Amino acid sequence: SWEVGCGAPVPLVTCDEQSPYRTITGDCNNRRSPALGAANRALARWLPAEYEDGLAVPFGWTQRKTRNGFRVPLAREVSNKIVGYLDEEGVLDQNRSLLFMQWGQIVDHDLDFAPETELGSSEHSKVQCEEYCVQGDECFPIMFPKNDPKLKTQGKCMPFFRAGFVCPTPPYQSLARDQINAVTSFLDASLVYGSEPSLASRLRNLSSPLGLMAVNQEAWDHGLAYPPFNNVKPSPCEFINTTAHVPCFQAGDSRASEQILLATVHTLLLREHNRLARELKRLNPHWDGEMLYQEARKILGAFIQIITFRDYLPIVLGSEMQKWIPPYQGYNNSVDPRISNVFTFAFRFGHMEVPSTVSRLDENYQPWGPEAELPLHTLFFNTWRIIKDGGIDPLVRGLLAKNSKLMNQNKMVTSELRNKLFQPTHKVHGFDLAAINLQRCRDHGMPGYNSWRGFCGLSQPKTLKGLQAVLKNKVLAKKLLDLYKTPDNIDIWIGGNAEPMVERGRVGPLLACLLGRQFQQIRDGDRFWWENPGVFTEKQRDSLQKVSFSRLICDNTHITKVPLHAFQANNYPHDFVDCSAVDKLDLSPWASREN
Ligand code: HEM
Ligand SMILES: *[C@@H]1O[C@H](CO)[C@@H](O[C@@H]2O[C@H](CO)[C@@H](O[C@@H]3O[C@H](CO)[C@@H](O)[C@H](O)[C@@H]3O)[C@H](O)[C@H]2NC(C)=O)[C@H](O)[C@H]1NC(C)=O
Ligand SMILES: *[C@@H]1O[C@H](CO)[C@@H](O[C@@H]2O[C@H](CO)[C@@H](O[C@H]3O[C@H](CO)[C@@H](O)[C@H](O)[C@@H]3O)[C@H](O)[C@H]2NC(C)=O)[C@H](O)[C@H]1NC(C)=O
Ligand SMILES: *[C@@H]1O[C@H](CO)[C@@H](O[C@@H]2O[C@H](CO)[C@@H](O[C@H]3O[C@H](CO)[C@@H](O)[C@H](O)[C@@H]3O)[C@H](O)[C@H]2NC(C)=O)[C@H](O)[C@H]1NC(C)=O
Ligand SMILES: *[C@@H]1O[C@H](CO)[C@@H](O[C@@H]2O[C@H](CO)[C@@H](O)[C@H](O)[C@H]2NC(C)=O)[C@H](O)[C@H]1NC(C)=O
Ligand SMILES: [Ca+2]
Repeated sequence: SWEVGCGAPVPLVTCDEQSPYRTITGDCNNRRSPALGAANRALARWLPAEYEDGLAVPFGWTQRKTRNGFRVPLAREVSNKIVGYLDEEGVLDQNRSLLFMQWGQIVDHDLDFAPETELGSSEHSKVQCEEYCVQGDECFPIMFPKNDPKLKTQGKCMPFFRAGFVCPTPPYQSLARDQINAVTSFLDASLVYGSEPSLASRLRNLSSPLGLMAVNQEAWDHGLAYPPFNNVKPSPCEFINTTAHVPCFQAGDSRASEQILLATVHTLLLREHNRLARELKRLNPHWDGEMLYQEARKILGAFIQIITFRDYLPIVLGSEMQKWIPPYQGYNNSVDPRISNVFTFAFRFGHMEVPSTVSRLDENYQPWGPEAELPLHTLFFNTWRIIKDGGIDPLVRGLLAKNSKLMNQNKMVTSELRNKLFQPTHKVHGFDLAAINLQRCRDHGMPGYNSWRGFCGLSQPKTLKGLQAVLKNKVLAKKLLDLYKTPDNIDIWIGGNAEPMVERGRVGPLLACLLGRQFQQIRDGDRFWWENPGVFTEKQRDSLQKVSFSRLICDNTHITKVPLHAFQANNYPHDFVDCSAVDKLDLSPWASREN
């Protein structure tokens, strides 16, 4: 191979070798090999990178060059022809709450993040992309095909920059380009506590010995907290409503303010940390703040794991769950916990569950106001609707009462995500998330749909007749191939999401596999998975078995009517009950006595 020890990590980090707490950066989880699963490292590769120069140039970069004898189809075209649909009627999920879509993006944000490239503190190359669509170094533009309404309106392309890579950041030239995972790989509530030591500190209230997370000093939501503002200008959140002046929130994960519902659950989490930290200083008055913070951060992680694996995953993989995530058997130090590259494209299945509108219900779960239901696009980096229009209570009820959008072969990604996405750097509400995933698949060097089919031991459709067989849909299989010319070339994201859904789950054969084994590895290769003997005392686990997101809401809001099973479609009021019916997380077990 090229080099066993490359990498520009958060230098200098030695293992406390017996401390009952995870490191903020993920180091020292695995004793034998320390950086396994730590942040700011190359995503893991399950199959060899497929680049045009076999080395780092994306398929679709030069245009005399082909992929298996054919030209790859323009990202935006695959979008226009396959992804979009017009009639939003009937795409809702009869059995999944918006929360279902919402949790997915939290976990995800906890497990991976491949940043973009800058190396420009005061650039014009940033501009050559934006204004000229000049494909060159770190700029890999998304051109618009013939007859795209976006030409008459936006220009010739949608600016797009390549993800960040390893050994350096500047040009570079050796072993197949690998992308960076800026966040730790373990399900450990990092979107909340940060991945860099530097940032993890700034988020804490080190002004008092209480292990509390720093909160907003400028605004309150009925006496309850909000995250603090990211007082860095220029801010996206500000730009969307000049008059309002309300900046983005600041959490352990930078994508925290991308959309209104996501900030909401970020708040509920920040809120739960401090509540835990307080319940613990009432119980263990002698604890210093560091033990508070840590102890709390430990419960929280346990929280995100139990919810994710007990309640979320089973309705995602369905009949395919046990085939991939068999019951726990203990820590396996020989398992690579690292998040793979393809995983970051397989978990995107979620983009197809985002409905076109966000609602705010009042206390009777009735429409809240004259502008209760809003277009999803007016909510990207919209923080001012939280702070200045109800707080998070109205939105938390939308999550529990409203449904998620169901993945459909003829209605894939809502046009609010595929025609009007707002990207923090740019100004217009005209990006296409469908095209973006597709250029990114290519940016990361993903091998085609068939290699993955194979990788997972599934039939490798080579023909129209075969593809048809796999998708149970003659028309999609035909549009697919008229564009790709061969099933070997279909991009993992679109090919993956096009399959029908396995039984009782929400994703098909190939994604069940991909998602299936990643989660199996991060659970089996985490020295701190809550069930692994040693991490939590027997008694402590017995209360942790009782957490529920519904409780998370009850203890951290003023919603008082909640469903018992928040991930499935519940109606109001038949399915809602009083918070008192919801079991609480008893922390007595954390009580520590001196003598
Ligand atoms: C309205 C809701 C959502 C919006 C507006 C949104 C937006 C975005 C955007 C703009 C990107 C950057 C893509 C790129 O540059 O390559 C992204 C990436 C991603 N999204 Fe979505 N997303 C949403 C929901 C979800 C959901 C529900 C899931 C999963 C269940 C999900 C999973 C992912 C993953 C895994 C990435 C790449 C993360 C990384 O490796 O950096 N997203 N999203
Ligand atoms: C930018 O953000 C500001 C929020 O700071 C938005 O201003 C708000 O606009 C509405 C009018 O459409 C004001 O509400 C009105 O008064 C009461 C509600 O308080 C209601 O009974 C009326 O029917 C009407 O809704 C609201 O008070 C006002 N906020 C202030 C003080 O400026 C503005 O609409 C946003 N504009 C953009 C650029 O999207
Ligand atoms: C809407 O989604 C609900 C969430 O999955 C689902 O509830 C599920 O109900 C079935 C009832 O059979 C449970 O499945 C298990 O049922 C028994 C256990 O008593 C077993 O013998 C079966 O083999 C099976 O494993 C699920 O546990 C339960 N889901 C959860 C996690 O609460 C509803 O059935 C769905 N409603 C519709 C409209 O189909
Ligand atoms: C860091 O932690 C500090 C202590 O936990 C916290 O100080 C306390 O902040 C709360 C809310 O800002 C204040 O509580 C209430 O004070 C009066 C009560 O008479 C109310 O009228 C106010 O509206 C407010 O809600 C406390 O006064 C304050 N306590 C102390 C010790 O001064 C800081 O706010 C925290 N800072 C950060 C960045 O999180
Ligand atoms: C830990 O998990 C690993 C990987 O899944 C298991 O290793 C297997 O070990 C057998 C020999 O005992 C080898 O033939 C394979 O290379 C491994 N299987 C695979 C597919 O990786 C191991 O069984 C687990 N360790 C323990 C003690 O539970
Ligand atoms: Ca993590």
